[PDB]
Amino acid sequence: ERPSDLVVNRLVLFVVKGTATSTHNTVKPLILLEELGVPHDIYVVEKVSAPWFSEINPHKMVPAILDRSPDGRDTLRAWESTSTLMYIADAYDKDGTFGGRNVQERSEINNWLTLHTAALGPTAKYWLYFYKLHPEKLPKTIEKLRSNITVQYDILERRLNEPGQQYLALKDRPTIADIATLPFAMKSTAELFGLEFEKWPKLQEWSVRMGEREAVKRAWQRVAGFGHGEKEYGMLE
Amino acid sequence: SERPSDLVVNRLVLFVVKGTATSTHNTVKPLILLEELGVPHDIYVVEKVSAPWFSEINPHKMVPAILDRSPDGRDTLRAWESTSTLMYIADAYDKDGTFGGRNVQERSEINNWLTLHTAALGPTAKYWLYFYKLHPEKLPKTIEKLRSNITVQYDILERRLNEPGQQYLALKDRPTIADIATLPFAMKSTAELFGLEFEKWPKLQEWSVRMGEREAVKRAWQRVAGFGHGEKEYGMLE
Repeated sequence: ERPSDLVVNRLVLFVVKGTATSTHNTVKPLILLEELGVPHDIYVVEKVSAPWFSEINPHKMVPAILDRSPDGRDTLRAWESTSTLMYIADAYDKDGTFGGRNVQERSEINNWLTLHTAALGPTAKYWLYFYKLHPEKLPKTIEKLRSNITVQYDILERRLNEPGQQYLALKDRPTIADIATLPFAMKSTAELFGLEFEKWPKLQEWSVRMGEREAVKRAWQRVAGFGHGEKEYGMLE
Repeated sequence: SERPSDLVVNRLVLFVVKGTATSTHNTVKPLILLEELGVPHDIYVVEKVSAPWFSEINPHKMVPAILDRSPDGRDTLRAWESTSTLMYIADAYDKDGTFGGRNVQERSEINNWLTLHTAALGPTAKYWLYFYKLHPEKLPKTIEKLRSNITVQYDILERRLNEPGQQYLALKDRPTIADIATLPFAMKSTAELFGLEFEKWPKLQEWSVRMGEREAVKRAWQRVAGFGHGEKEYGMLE
């Protein structure tokens, strides 16, 4: 049984209370919602271990989405941060502004998106797990994962040194590939990993360019604030 | 970084390496989809993924990778990361959405189960194999934690395949790119490599056998084993 306040009248984005450590994945769908002006609700989950929540996301993490299907016959769900980006682009990005408008654009968007999904994302997750969460400190494992993060920064730096390559996938504009990558490739995150972000100058310039976008600024403000307003948990007003 | 003499793109080219038990579990994924759809393609056996010419195709320096003609045939495009190669082949060659999804509802579930593989079991299995075989020092505590994380992913797949009428991971009715992406890391032979008893996940095991019985899947496993062991060892196969 769902909490009485969980109703799906529009896209519902599931988050947790905003902290330094709780927002690097939930901000991704929120950036795209803000870029496209998608109507949406925010649901602050007190416990991702709650049985009702595992019915939405069997991986028991945020972000997750519930939404009405286009014809209204079904409740759709999206989970895994990359999947939430794919879902929002499919349902709401009519012109392929962030998803890609042709096979050529989508080929590069999916390359750079999937590189984040399979390489930097899981490597960063494992680094954080062994650094902070694992009951025993395994420094040789932590060092290897940190090394692998620098290799991923090297790949992104190479790409952003290519002539006219202002964004990761497309030369001309940011895509879901850039949105997926940004939270794991910005100065604050590099510093958490014990790295000097200045050692990847084109990647740092790209992170600042992304950070100056009004939708990205709004997304970071909102994700920090969730659960700290008039309502702590549940459907926000 | 000059391309080898024998690298031409007249149709889809799939980049692979010499076939072994542990070199084919990602390259087999696009090959299954190419076999399912009957997409004309060439096979290119890469001797060294560290070669500069190859990093101009895939900056991550791994197989699988694809070069193909653009839809209008005036340009060449690339796909790399096994999940990206599946998304590309579905975009360019699955116009009916038989494997990619026919509508927003179907694609929502396909992308959930495909991304779960891309983010969780895929990278966890890659790190398991890295620390087990490739890392110069054995780190058994790390290897054990990664093995434990594989069982947690098997538990999620098992839960899904116990849902009423849920014969495949994404859709009830037919296999999709989510099923193709998952299969090589969720079959008895791979479970045994990980030191797991695959019988502990009965609906997952039954699903792996149902996928394995498909003619396209049999053809893909058959071919991927043989690449680099024929009359031509490296380069464009005939």
